[PDB]
Amino acid sequence: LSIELDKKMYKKKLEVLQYEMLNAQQFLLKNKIGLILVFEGMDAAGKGGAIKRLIERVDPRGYVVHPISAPQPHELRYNYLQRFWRKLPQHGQIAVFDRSWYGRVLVERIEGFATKDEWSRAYEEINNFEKILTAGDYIIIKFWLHVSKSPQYIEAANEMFEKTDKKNAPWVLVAGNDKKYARIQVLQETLAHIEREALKRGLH
Ligand SMILES: Nc1ncnc2c1ncn2[C@@H]1O[C@H](COP(=O)(O)OP(=O)(O)O)[C@@H](O)[C@H]1O
Repeated sequence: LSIELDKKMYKKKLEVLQYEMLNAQQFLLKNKIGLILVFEGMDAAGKGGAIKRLIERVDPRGYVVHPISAPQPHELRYNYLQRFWRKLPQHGQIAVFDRSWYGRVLVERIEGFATKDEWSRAYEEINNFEKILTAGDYIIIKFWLHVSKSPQYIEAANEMFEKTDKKNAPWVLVAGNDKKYARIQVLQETLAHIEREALKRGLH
């Protein structure tokens, strides 16, 4: 159930998965392929928990995790994507975004920070940004975490999912009620995408 718990075997599985993640990093580094991981969800959904578990055994030299907050005034002097462009990883490196550019079609939309034209146009803008990256030597995965203006958020999220879920930049939905499930799920999904990419290129 969502009201389920798993244990002890969890701990063993986590370690294995975490080590598999280390191996992934080694691959990414060697083949100079960047990884951008996006975590979006409502507060208390377990984003940060998942992030911690994902990179526990990864070398800190290899990754940077970015907490994303509302744009400050100096950020508003440029286009909305610029902040993210500055925080992009170099090839071989991992960038994790706690919240992200998807803010445009989520919070900004709900709280009226973005005009309707602005947020309506954004899905395609975002898709085009991600494609510029994915066409080259970046991998992107996006994670949404749900725990049982909340209705308005679900509506916004769905449209996000419809318009911006793409093969090269998938949206993965994770049930967060059991934190352990979620942490395992995030690791499993991250690893699989990387393996499929390794297959797409002739690697490992
Ligand atoms: N572009 C953005 N505009 C405003 N807030 C943003 C933006 N990107 C991220 N945020 C974060 O979202 C917070 C607003 O609450 P939010 O998480 O969107 O809703 P909820 O609490 O209902 O899940 C801000 O305090 C900030 O941490």
